Amino acid sequence: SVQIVYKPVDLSKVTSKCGSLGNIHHKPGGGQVEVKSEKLDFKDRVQSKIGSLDNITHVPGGGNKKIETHKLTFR
Amino acid sequence: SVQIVYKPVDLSKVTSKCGSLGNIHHKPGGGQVEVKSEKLDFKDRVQSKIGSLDNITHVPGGGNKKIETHKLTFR
Amino acid sequence: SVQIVYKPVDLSKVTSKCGSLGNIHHKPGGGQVEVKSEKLDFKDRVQSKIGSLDNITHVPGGGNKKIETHKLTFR
Amino acid sequence: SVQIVYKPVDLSKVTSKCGSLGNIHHKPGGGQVEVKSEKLDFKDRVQSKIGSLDNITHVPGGGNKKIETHKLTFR
Amino acid sequence: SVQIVYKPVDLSKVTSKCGSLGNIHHKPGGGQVEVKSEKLDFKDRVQSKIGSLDNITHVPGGGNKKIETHKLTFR
Amino acid sequence: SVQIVYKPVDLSKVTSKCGSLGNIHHKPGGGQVEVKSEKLDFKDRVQSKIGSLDNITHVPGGGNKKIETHKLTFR
Repeated sequence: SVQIVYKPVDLSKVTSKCGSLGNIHHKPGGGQVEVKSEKLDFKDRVQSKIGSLDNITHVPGGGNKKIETHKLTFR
Repeated sequence: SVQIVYKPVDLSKVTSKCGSLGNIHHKPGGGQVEVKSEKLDFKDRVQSKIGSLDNITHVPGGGNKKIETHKLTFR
Repeated sequence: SVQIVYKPVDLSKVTSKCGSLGNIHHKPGGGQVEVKSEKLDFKDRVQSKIGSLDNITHVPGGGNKKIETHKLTFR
Repeated sequence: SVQIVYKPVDLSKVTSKCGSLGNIHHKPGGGQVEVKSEKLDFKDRVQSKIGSLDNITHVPGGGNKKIETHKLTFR
Repeated sequence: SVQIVYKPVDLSKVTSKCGSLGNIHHKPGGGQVEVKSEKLDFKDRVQSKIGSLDNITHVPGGGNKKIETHKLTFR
Repeated sequence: SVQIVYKPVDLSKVTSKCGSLGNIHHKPGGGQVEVKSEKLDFKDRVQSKIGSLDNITHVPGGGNKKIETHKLTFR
């Protein structure tokens, strides 16, 4: 005679913390920005950004994958 | 005689915390921005941005996946 | 006669912590920025950024993978 | 002339979470209880209890008081 | 002329968490209890209990008092 | 002229966490108990308990007080 007791217990935790988290009393200060542009000639496509402060979180990465598998073969 | 007691317990926890979280006292300062553009010539497509402050939390990455698979067999 | 008891207990705590976490009392200061441009001549595709301060957290790296596999057999 | 703008904002949050809350997986097991009493004598008040399991969650204490006083005086 | 602006803002928490909260996978196991009582004599008040498991979460504390006062006097 | 601005901001977080919080895998065991009371004799008040396991979480003390007081005066 045979018994199989198959009782995996999984309490595991898979946590991603990403970006600007738990930060306190930040005062990021952009200075003055002055742009003079005169008589400039562009023969082709232009991409431009101007500004005193960029404050940015970009988070492509959080990305948890859990793969879990439980085979029991009695043949 | 045969007994199989297939009783996994899953209490596991997959969690993603992405971007800006729990940030307690921020005062981002946009500076003054001045742009003077004169007699500029563009032959082709222009893309532009102007501003004192950008305050951006872009998150492509929340990203959780969980694959789980139970497979008893008795043949 | 045969008994198999298969009681794995998983309490694992796979954690990622990326970017600006738990920072206190920053005052990042951008200086004044002055750009003079006159009579420039661009023959091909242009990309430009001007600004006093960049305060950026870019995080592609959260990235948790857990692969877990149980495989009992009785042939 | 005199102007008084008395506009206090209350958004504050008193809260009590007393007792047995959010407890996920529990299986309290009472055991076998056997009592044999013979030839006993009790000349005064008896109070008694017998049982395998008590799961009591008595909460006398969880109350709030939130006294608030406002007074504007112009004598 | 006189201006008084009186705009206190309260967003504060006053939280009590008391007793038995957020617990996981508990299995308290009372054992066998056997009582033999023979020929016992009690001349005064008896208060008695028998049992394998007391899973009791008594909370007679955990209350809150918030007292708040706002006096503006213009005498 | 006289201008008084009175803007106290409260973001505070008075918090109590008392008793058995966030425990993850307890299996408290009670042993077998066997009591052989024979021929005993009690002339005065008896208070008694028998049992394998107490899992008691008494919280008589976890309370909060926040006392808060604003006074503005113009004599």
